[PDB]
Formats: sequence, structure tokens, C-alpha cells
Amino acid sequence: HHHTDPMVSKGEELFTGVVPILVELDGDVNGHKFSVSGEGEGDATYGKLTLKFICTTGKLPVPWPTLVTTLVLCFSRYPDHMKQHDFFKSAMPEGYVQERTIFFKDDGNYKTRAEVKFEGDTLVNRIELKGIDFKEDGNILGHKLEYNYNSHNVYIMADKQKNGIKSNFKIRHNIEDGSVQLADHYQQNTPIGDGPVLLPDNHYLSTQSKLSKDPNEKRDHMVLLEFVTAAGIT
Repeated sequence: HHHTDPMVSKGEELFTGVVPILVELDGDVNGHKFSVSGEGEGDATYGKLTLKFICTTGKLPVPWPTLVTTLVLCFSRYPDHMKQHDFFKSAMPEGYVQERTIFFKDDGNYKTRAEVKFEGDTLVNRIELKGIDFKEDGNILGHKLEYNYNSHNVYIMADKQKNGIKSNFKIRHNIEDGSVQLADHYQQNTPIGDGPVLLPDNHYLSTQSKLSKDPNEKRDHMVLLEFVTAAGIT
């Protein structure tokens, strides 16, 4: 609402209230083609997301928790003293590309590319996902993961050469038998536009996610509440 840096003001202004979100994913995992649509709202003031996702092609062929990181970090809450480090909002409204490779230990990998940008007043995240080399009897295609999600801190670093950011981090998915399925993420983000962006000092994001079901919904779906806060600069 009041920042002495006009570049920060420009990005904050687009995220000042509740912003509607649309998520589209087209996926192919070991030749099972599927699509997911999601709708909800983001409130960057509190770092809060609320989304509901539907598999529009029938039953989702992989477990919903494996898609949480893939299915909008511009809604992170950056403390006032860290707002000059917020790459994600500084790239708006033209947006950014978010690319990942996700390696599931002892199993296959996801390769994702997403464009995150405004269409009018709506923040859209449009994703293509390709998954290969998964085991039919593994934890992913065998749906052995529990329907829950662990809190996680992720380290963000600038990539000055690409005018973007980079991160590598591990997600632990609980398996029904009490064990864990590791998912190693590599991520890079680059701006879509050619204007300047804020390139951050090293810092981390703290995330927490809660998964639930809509008791009146017959389609395969996931309801997601996420909180993300930046930290690590004193």
C-alpha cells in the first residue's frame, strides 16, 4: 500500500486484494492422458490460497498429492522488509514461466512447463506435464500415497544470467505403510516480458498445505488450502 520503491509498488498493487485463480493442466503419464481444472482465490496479504481441482477426464491416474507443487508462488506473503526480493510479483502482469523436473526416487519423473500470467483480472496457471518411466506397481501408479501433505521450506536463489530464479528441493510424500516417497524437485523461473524484474537475494519460502474433500462432489477432485511465507532475511 505504501513503498518507497515504485517498482515494488507496481507489483504489490496487482495483489492487494483477493485475486481469482484458474489452473489448467494437460498431462500424460506413461501414456495415461488426463486434464485437471482448478478454480479458487489467492490473498497474498496473508500468503493464502484456496483452490478446488477437478479431473475433467475421469479418474486421475496419479495421486493428487504428487501434483500439489505443480498445480502459484506469486501469492506468497513477503514481509515488508523483503518486498524488494519478490521476483514472482515483479514479473506480472506479463508473467513468468515455471519449469520443473521432478524425480520420484526409484520411480519415474515429471517434466512440467507452466505459464503464470494475468488474463484480465484472473491469474491463470497453464501447465503441461509429461511423466515417463513410472513403475506400474510403484507408489505413484499404484496409488499408495496418503492423502496429506507435509510442511516444507524451500530455498530460492537468483539466476542472474537468465534474469530469473532457481530452486532445488525435496518433497517427502507419506506412503500408506508409514514409509516415505521422496520427490526431488529442480525448478527454474524466467520472465515472459522483457521489462526489468526484481532479482532476489537468497531467501526461503515456508509452506504449509492442507488437503481435503468436498463431501457433495462426485468427480475426482482435491480441495487445497495453502499458506506460503517468505523468510530468512533479518
